[PDB]
Amino acid sequence: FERMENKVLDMEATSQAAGELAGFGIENQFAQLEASSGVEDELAALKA
Amino acid sequence: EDRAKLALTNGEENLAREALARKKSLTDTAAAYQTQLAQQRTMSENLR
Amino acid sequence: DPEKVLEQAVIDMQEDLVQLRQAVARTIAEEKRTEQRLNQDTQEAKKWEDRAKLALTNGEENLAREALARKKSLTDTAAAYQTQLAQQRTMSENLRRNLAALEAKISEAKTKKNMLQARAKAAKANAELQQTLGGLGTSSATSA
Amino acid sequence: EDRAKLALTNGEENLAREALARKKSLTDTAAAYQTQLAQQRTMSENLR
Repeated sequence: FERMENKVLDMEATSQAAGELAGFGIENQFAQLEASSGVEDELAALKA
Repeated sequence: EDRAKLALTNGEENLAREALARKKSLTDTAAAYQTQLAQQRTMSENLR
Repeated sequence: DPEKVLEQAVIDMQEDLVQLRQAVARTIAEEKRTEQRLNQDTQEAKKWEDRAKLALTNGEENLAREALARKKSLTDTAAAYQTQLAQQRTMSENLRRNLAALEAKISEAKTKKNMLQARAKAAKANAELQQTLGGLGTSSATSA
Repeated sequence: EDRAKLALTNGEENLAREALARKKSLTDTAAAYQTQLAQQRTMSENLR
């Protein structure tokens, strides 16, 4: 059970590698989505 | 936009602004196709 | 010969960015691995403190202080691993900055060499016009 | 510069000035290419 758990912990190590990769400088791409979410909320303000 | 008005009628602001995103996406595509149309008409008169 | 060298330098850069990507991924493993340890480890301290509370409930002060020794040993290990984590995060941002810079360096080194090559080739082409015009028809055709 | 305006809209001055650096880099490249264009047109009339 430990041997196969040592591989579980290797998948957790693969998850450190996934997080170690995870930042990309492309997060700014969310911003207009948020702004346009505000726009649809202004359409709610138009509705009432 | 009509689907958005259903959310205006009652219910989901999330649906409403989601439906704005569809409307926007389409609008943007139509501007691209309007641009493409200018290239067609110019090329057409060139051939003519 | 120019094209061979300039392309080769660019080829090298493509290896390098992959090597540093490995090192980043490796560092992600170090953080993941230490998180995995530290998270469990800190609970292990609690578990043995809980075992000590069993002796508090009734019975063995010897067990109770024995269980403190486990708790202490774990605590000490967690401080060591917390220290190790600082070395990982510092090394991670070191790789990150090194890479981001290296990528910009590579990118512009390639692009500048390419546009230089293009303008150099265009320049010699223009010069070859002047040379071929200098290949004037004011020649031995007159002698014929 | 538009990406910079997203940071103006709200959020990251770091993104905003980062985006200025892109804008600058491009501007500088365009001056180099404008210079290259003068060499082309001069060489063109030379050939002509």
